Amino acid sequence: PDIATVIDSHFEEMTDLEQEIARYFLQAETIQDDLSSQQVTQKLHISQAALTRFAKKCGFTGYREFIFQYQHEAENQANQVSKHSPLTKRVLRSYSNMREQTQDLIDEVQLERIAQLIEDAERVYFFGTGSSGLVAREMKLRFMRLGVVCEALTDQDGFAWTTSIMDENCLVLGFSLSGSTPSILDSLLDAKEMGAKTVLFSSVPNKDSQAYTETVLVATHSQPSYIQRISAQLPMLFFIDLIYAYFLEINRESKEKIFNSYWENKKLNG
Amino acid sequence: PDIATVIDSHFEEMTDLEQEIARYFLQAETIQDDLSSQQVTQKLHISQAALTRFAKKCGFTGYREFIFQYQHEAENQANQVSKHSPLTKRVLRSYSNMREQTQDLIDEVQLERIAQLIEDAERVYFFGTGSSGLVAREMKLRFMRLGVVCEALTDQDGFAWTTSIMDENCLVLGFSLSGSTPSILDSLLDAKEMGAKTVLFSSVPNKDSQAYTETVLVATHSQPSYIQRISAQLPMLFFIDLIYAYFLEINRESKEKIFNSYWENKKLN
DNA sequence: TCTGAAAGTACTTTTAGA
DNA sequence: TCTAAAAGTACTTTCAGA
Ligand SMILES: [Mg+2]
Ligand SMILES: [Mg+2]
Repeated sequence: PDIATVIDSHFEEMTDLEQEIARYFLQAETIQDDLSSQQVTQKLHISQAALTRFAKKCGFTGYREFIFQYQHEAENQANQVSKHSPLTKRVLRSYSNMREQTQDLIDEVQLERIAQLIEDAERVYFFGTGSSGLVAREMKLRFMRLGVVCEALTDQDGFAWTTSIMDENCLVLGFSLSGSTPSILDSLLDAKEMGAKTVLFSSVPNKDSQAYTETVLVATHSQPSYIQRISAQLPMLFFIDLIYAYFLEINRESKEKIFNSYWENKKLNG
Repeated sequence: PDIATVIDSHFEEMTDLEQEIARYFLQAETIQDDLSSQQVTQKLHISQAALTRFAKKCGFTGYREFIFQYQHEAENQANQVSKHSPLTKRVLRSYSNMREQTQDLIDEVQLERIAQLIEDAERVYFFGTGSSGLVAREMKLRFMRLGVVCEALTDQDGFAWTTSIMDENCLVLGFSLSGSTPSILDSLLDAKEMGAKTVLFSSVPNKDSQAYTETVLVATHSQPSYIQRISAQLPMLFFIDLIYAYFLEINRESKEKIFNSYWENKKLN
């Protein structure tokens, strides 16, 4: 929490003097002042105990700890190259809000189970379109390095052909940020009718979306207008890296040897 | 710099007594002890002045600021939901850690100029390989919907062909997370010899090879071991979204008309 | 209850010795 | 130079008074 908001939240519970002491600290210039208790007491014409009491009601041990957070945020605000604009802050907000929204939707028992489904499957398949298609290509690169036999598909023709060759040892991961993409939903259903296990990634909850073996609910974008939203890959990439971390710990010793052999052949071929 | 390196960077010039104090605070478990001066004084058999002298040696006013800097970082370290597993915790930090670093690496006036560079450019190209290739394709999708004439390329055979058809009104953006990819660096130079403006995205700083119009510094992965690092697209994804935001407000109404036209005609009519 | 004033204290400064 | 101990202080705690 920004200290400007921390004083704001701890406002209506403060005494009249401290409510005025806050008003000085909410001022923008205040950071450039001498902020020692001796100076602040003379400038605001108060006692040093008043500063301690004001900091205590803000949730601090005393004025020394309060002024440290106040100065620490400013030094962290001044450690940047440029001072950021509302546009710069809005884009960073969408990343952090998605991180916190994803964090609220984390289903640990589901994620390991899906990671287990990848391990047990002989062949793993990735269906996506647009940005979701690029997400599918990312997981294909990441997991093939660990020894998973996998392929990625990105068009309707690719989905239909791959489904026709699936069996009970196949697994398909479907990506649909909107949750209503026609090619993703049908082909995943077509995969199920061939015995393949199916997992769907979406940001919308759907009652009939219980058809697939697993259904991972991902975060929704912070911006309301579509044109202003951040990268559409991010809602799934959070869960991509989670399932990857869980999947890596299953037979970690053997999987690392597969990774290092993959990395050796690539790096040494200069 | 975290509290770990400031003690690491501030070590060799410390006296023998304080160097023991350094390792005491550098050990992971010491966070849980009573970090008051007296308790630490009793544990280490030192003087309370020694703690103040040690803390000033780290660049602080005294022991009070050191502990608060020490304990606040742990408060920053464990303000997440304390229910998840260590696996879930590590991934969520690496996502945040990249965002913490990215915000500090932002050069707003540089990103604005790049956003202007794409608008003024008649043709824009995105070069990348592997994960960097996927980022290039992602950026191609976002800007094409706004009316930018662009193509994305992911192999060196594509890079060489494109460089032949480029001129002074072309602009190419190369993505190389390592900063030492031969195809990205060489083809970027071939673009400049054709008169086009060049922008390079890299996590390693390089003003030595300031041959490109702009060089954008992206965040580095929090995990030290390669196998455990999160998606490699994240350092690029932060800056492409920022550049997209600045570009969007340039002739916003006309950009929005094209964007709605894109979804109208390229979505089952 | 609430404020400043006085007494108290976790550290901070000064000091003397090795 | 370096340290602990002594001396000092920037707040912190205690507490009369309105
Ligand atoms: Mg003495
Ligand atoms: Mg004085």
